[PDB]
Amino acid sequence: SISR
Amino acid sequence: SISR
Amino acid sequence: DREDLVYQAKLAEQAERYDEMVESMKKVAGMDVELTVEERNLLSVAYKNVIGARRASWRIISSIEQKEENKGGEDKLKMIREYRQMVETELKLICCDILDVLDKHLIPAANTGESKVFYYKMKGDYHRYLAEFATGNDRKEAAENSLVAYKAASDIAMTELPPTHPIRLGLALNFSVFYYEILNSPDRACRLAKAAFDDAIAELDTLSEESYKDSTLIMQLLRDNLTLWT
Amino acid sequence: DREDLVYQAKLAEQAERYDEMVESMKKVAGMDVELTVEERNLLSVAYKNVIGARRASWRIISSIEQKEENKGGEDKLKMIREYRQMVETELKLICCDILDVLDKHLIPAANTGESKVFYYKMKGDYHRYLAEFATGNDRKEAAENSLVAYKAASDIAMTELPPTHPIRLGLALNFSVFYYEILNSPDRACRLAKAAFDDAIAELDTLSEESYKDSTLIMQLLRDNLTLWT
Repeated sequence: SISR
Repeated sequence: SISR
Repeated sequence: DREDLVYQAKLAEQAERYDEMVESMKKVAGMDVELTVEERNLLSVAYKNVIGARRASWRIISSIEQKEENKGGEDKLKMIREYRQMVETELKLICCDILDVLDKHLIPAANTGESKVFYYKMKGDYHRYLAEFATGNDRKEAAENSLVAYKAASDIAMTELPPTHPIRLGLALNFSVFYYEILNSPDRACRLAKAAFDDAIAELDTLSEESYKDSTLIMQLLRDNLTLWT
Repeated sequence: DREDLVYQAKLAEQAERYDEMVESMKKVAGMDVELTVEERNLLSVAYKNVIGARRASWRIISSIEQKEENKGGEDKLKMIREYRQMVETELKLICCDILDVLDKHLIPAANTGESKVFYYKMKGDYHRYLAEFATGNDRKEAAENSLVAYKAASDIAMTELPPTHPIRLGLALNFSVFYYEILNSPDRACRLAKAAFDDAIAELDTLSEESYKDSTLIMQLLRDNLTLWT
């Protein structure tokens, strides 16, 4: 999962 | 100039 | 002198010396004023690079722990663990530092919706990082705190920022990441992410000239996670 | 415990945490033994990344000083200078640290030609870094010391390493860089570089299985500098  |  | 602290922050950034960029921006936060957008971004980037480095080290070290775990190499594992733990201590300290600056200075002195959403979102992020590597009760505490901050940022954002605002979107992105990676709840992670995307698509006229690339990107990221999760 | 220090050095390397990789390898150098090739490379890489970072910051900061110098922006220049100077202090400390470890431990306890050439070459390199940013008399001192160490490495290398040996070539490369960037002597820089290349071409059969890519690369670099300088 990629965050800002 | 480039060094090792 | 506020202008000098910001300049020093920029010098430190170009030099890639982030510890001092944090020092500079901490001082500016300690003045109990509303920070400019620039100074919020400088603070954010300062603390992201400093925490980023340890998060990267922590994963590398965990991967190697996991490797030595499956080979049963117990002599090395002592060293691996001591080293993971040292880095966890750094992570705790860095997160407690900014969490403190937020509670004692930034959040109190915030007076626009944008900054309030930014700071509570930041607080959610940093509790979430504590929770990334915490076990047991410590994990619980960071989860409760992170949820609470993300809900607070959400309450203000929902009423006060167009659904296209990059801070609102960034908030949705990370809050849905939180639900997935921390609360282990793919159904809520996806409902949240899907809704934030959809709400920005329903009002694309609300995209600012200042921040359409940022927004675009965030929505791309929302899309990429929904894929990943389904 | 020597084996553990080396392992910790490797862990620190993977984690990209170079300060501790230096700490680990310093301890190993403090045992007054001949270091393995592995441990020489680990020490070298540890100290190169730590110094590398400041050298990169120093240039970035100088470039910005030069910019503010031509625009006559004198308010900023105070800050730029204070910041350059802080970094110079770091550079001095880091260089003095390793120079000390070399003189008090590594060089004394060296017993093969390879290691002696390596350590005197290292000593030449680190004096040369002191000289990169030094002015006036301090610049002179580092130049004399750097020359003296590079001559000492050269004396031993000439008699004891095939001309293809990467340490010998690396020594030629940097010693010619020294002549060009520090003694401001393009004629000697080029005579030295041309000769070291030529001597390795005359004896390419002497290339080791262990180090032909390293040697190749060094000779490529010799070639690239001769171009640059003519």
